[PDB]
Amino acid sequence: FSFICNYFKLLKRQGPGSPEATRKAVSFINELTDDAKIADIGCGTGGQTLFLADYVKGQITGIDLFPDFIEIFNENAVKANCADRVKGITGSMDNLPFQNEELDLIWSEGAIYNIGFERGMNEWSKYLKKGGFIAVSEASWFTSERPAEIEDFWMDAYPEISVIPTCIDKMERAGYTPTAHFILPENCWTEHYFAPQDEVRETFMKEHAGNKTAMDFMKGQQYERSLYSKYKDYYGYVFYIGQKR
Ligand SMILES: Nc1ncnc2c1ncn2[C@@H]1O[C@H](CSCC[C@H](N)C(=O)O)[C@@H](O)[C@H]1O
Repeated sequence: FSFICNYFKLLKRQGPGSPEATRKAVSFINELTDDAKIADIGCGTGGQTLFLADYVKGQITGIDLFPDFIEIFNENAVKANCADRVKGITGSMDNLPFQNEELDLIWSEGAIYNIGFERGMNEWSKYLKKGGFIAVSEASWFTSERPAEIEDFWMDAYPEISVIPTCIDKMERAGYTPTAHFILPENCWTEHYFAPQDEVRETFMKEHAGNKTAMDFMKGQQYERSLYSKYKDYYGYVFYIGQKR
């Protein structure tokens, strides 16, 4: 991910979502206090972390593997006048810097796939307080059968993808009460994820026009939009909310 990550740090969001989606996910947890501790795993540049900060109270800690994203994250916190309660730090998903039952809420949008839905659910449970909440958005299937094309894509990119029922089953096994789930509206993909990339598509085309690897990356981005604008009825992002029992 050489220039791949330098490309995404130019976007407000590195994955599908929306202020409304983050807000809807919050409507399912309990109200927190300024002393509550929250963690946004795979926060990226923190686009959704700031939406979250607007809907909940407490000290938020953003964690991401790419340091360049954290730099932007902390820069945005300052600009947003909330760097005192919202801080970003580089870290790994399979080695979180928290103590047992330290957090009131675990947040993660389009990032848990990096360690697997099931694995994440179980391993992150340790860091959550009794009665605490977890909210993550994951790519899932909306039906039991779908076209081969979309399927081959996901079984290659993210083999752990599954139907909603299976995702909820794993939450229970992980010791979470399946509080709620909802499919993110399409605008979370087009308006907040794809559209933003088209804007910088021309400046990008002019700078990397003569570079194979770069241009290939472009075909990929375009192929994603095609898959979505043709299979949106068979898959998408889903928000899962659970409370640790
Ligand atoms: N092992 C790991 N530990 C922590 N973060 C990781 C990771 N592997 C990948 N990531 C981060 O997971 C994020 C997935 S993209 C989603 C970014 C942001 N949550 C958004 O919704 O806009 C990226 O920022 C990627 O850098």
